[PDB]
Amino acid sequence: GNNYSYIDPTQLPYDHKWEFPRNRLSFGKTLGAGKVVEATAQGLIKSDAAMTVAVKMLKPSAHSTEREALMSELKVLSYLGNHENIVNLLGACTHGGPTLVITEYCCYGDLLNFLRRKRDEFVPDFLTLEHLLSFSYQVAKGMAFLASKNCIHRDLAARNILLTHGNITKICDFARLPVKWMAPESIFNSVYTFESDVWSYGIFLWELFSLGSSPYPGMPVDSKFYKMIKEGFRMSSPEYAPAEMYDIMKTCWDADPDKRPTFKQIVQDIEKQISES
Ligand SMILES: Cn1cc(-c2ccc(CNc3cc(-c4cnc5cc(OCCCN6CCCC6)ccn45)ncn3)cc2)cn1
Ligand SMILES: [Cl-]
Repeated sequence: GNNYSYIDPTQLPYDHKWEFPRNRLSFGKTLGAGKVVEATAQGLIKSDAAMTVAVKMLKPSAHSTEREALMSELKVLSYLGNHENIVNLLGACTHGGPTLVITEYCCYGDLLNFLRRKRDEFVPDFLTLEHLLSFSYQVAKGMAFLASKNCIHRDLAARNILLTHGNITKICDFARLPVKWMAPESIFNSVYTFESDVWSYGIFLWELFSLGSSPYPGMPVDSKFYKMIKEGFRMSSPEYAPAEMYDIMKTCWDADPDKRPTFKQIVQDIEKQISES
């Protein structure tokens, strides 16, 4: 009770093993916007070698609470540790300021823009169906890893999944809310859990197997949208979605969060699909 408590990663001190000289960073083009830029890190991993990285930083007009928020994200990434399917922390510039968060660089960018570019050149260097099951499998693995560290993402979507060399997908994270990806309990009661992440993973699967279509097409976010979602309206199967994968989406979209599968259940379900190829 009083003697045993969860260890809040945002309350732990910043570990200076991540500290990197900011004069060894040369910023390039902006990757996204709290902007993220491409940069060359001189001597980051090897002393005599430059390395392309991504650097997250706040807008110059960010105030006191925004500055501490970026530090908390840094501490969470440090507490999570390295994993194959997340955009891994590589270093930070914290002395003096402004805080710079150095992470892995993924040359292909976000998965949503990637799928829309490969939309034509798709057949079940060509995007295929084996890639789509691999992508769905790797994202569930990363989310299972997050769930194992008592961390929920709260903005899982194709736009927050990056692609790098070797077709490795990595989970990342770039008030206004992503309504069409949110579980009903998040929209109506503002609660976020492991299960609401699973709901968003189901929406991600629909983006993936439709080659990047916007979810709920032709439906604006309005009174009719909320009414239909609450009454049980769900999207139908995407054009390129296997039957066993659509069965997963339906379970992720269960109105009862306790009936939704866990990411640990999802990974081994997709494992049996890949195995029986
Ligand atoms: C599990 N979990 C992870 C976090 C997490 C991790 C990391 C962070 C900060 N780091 C980043 C990094 C990048 C990034 C890396 N590589 C690219 C490459 C890009 O595109 C270039 C390709 C050009 N286009 C392609 C063709 C046309 C032009 C774009 C962005 N990125 N994006 C955002 N934040 C924050 C949170 C939180 N929970
Ligand atoms: Cl907890």
